[PDB]
Formats: sequence, structure tokens, C-alpha cells
Amino acid sequence: TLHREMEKVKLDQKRLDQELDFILSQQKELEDLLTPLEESVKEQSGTIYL
Amino acid sequence: LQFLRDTVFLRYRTRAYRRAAEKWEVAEAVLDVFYKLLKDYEPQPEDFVDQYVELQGEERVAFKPPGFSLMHHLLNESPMLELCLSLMEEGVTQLDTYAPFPGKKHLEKAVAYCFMLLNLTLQKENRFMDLLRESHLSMIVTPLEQLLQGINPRSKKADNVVNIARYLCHGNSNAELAFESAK
Amino acid sequence: VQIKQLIQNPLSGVDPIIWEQAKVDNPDPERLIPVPMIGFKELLRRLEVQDQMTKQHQSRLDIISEDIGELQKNQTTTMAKIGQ
Repeated sequence: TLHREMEKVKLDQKRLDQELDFILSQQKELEDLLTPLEESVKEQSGTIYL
Repeated sequence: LQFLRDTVFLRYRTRAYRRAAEKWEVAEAVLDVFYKLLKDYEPQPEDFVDQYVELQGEERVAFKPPGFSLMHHLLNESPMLELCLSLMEEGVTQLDTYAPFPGKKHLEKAVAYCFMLLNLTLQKENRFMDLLRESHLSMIVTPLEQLLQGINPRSKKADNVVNIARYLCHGNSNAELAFESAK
Repeated sequence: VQIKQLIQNPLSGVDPIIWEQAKVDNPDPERLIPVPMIGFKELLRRLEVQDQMTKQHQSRLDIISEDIGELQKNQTTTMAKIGQ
């Protein structure tokens, strides 16, 4: 039964593990999109200045 | 400021170096100025109420306490922050090489200025968060702690602190980075 | 079925009366069949079997412990990156 539980907990830990790197992947892609929105903002600010 | 941060620093990795030490030296330059810039920044409630100045007939917002912008860049996922961390990881690896002179002295001083700016952000962050929370820019800042446990792009996990430690292994050769790190 | 093909048609020479009495007195007869034991060298035999099973038991338990420790370190890492 300990073999059973340890294998299942291994699935659980691997799951949380991959999920952490995936949420970090979203955290990266979202800062990437946070920079292009800033690019659009900069242009909007320039238009307002004009 | 924008000229230095967007054009020089953030690109410093993409520039070709005929003398490799030049990348390190240029990063060192940009870092020196950003450092001194933050080092004088005193957080005040004036910075967060956008002072309106009539410049050239248009009402433009006056610049906040000089470091505020830099702080907003360090208190969020700015390519500046990730670049700090990337230079950090790269310096850690290069140190791990235990290799001679190439670009070294500049590399040391660079990473040292980086650690200094980190310490400074941590130092001022308490009052800065108090003031921002008192004047309420919708700007969301995270205390540098949570960011430091960030999941490193190269590492794919939170080894920023672990890497930061690893320099402590290089103590007997580099006392300086060890001091900064332990701080 | 093989259980009833084996436990009956009595064993190596234990008399059938004691064999059926040990079949009836069997606690957990699904998790055990009455096995014939002869004297004291067979007691040494059962101690040897207990020893080898103890070795295997410690081994598999430590294997479960290895799985546990790996899941634990990776769990700490995942719970670190979540906050990032």
C-alpha cells in the first residue's frame, strides 16, 4: 500500500512541478505582452504630445 | 533615461563586441548611472501625485523623485529586472568557470553594482510601498522578496536566490561579491 | 482452485488428522496455507525466510522512501515556482 501511495504522490508532485513551469511560462509571455502594450502606449503618448 | 535604459542597457546583450570586455564595461557604465540615480531617491508623497507643469503650452506631468521610475521598473516584470537577473546568472556561471582575466574586473564591478541596487531597492522599498499605498497609483508593485523567488528563465525555477548564494562558494577568491551577497 | 489442489491430498507425510486440523484452525486461510514444518532445523529455516523477507521489506520500504523524498524535493521546487 505504501508503494501505491508513493507512486500516486509521485504523479501529484510531477503534476505540480510541470504546472509551476507552465505558470512561469505564462508569467513570461505576459510580460512579453506587457512590453508591446507599452510600445503602443509610447506611440499614443507621442500622438498626444503632437 | 529612456535613451540609456531602452537603447543601451536593454540592447547591450544584442550588440557585437570586437573586444568582449566591452559588453561588460558598457553594462558597468549604465549600471553606475542607474545606481547613483536610485541611491538619491527619497520616496515622497509628491512623486505619486502627478504634478502638472505647463511646458511648451501643454500640461505635462513632472518627473517624480528621480528613482521612482527605476523603482517602478524594478517593482514589476520589466526587462530591466530580468536583465539584472540574467547578468546575475551569467556572472555566476562565469565565476564557476574559475577562469582568468578576460573582462573580469569589469564583470566583478558590474555584478557588484547590481547587488548594490538590489540592496537599495530592498532598503527603500518599505517607505516606498508605504507612500505609494498612501497616494495610490494603480501601479502594482511587488516587494522585491517575492520577485527574488521568481522562476528564472534559464533555470525554469526559483534559483535566483540559490545562484545568488553560489557566489558564496567563491569567497576565498572573491571577497567582494561574497560581502554583497551575504548582505 | 490450486489452493484446494495443494492443501489437500495431504503433504509430505504429516498424518491427515493433524493436516485437516491445521486446515480448519487456519487463520487467514486466503492469505496463508498451512505449510509443513519439521523440528528445529525447520525453525532455523523459517528464521532464514523471515530474515530474507526482512531484507526485501526494508529494501522496498526504502524504495517507497526514495519516491517520497523525490516527490518532496520536486514539490518544494514547484511550490517555489508557483509564487514566482
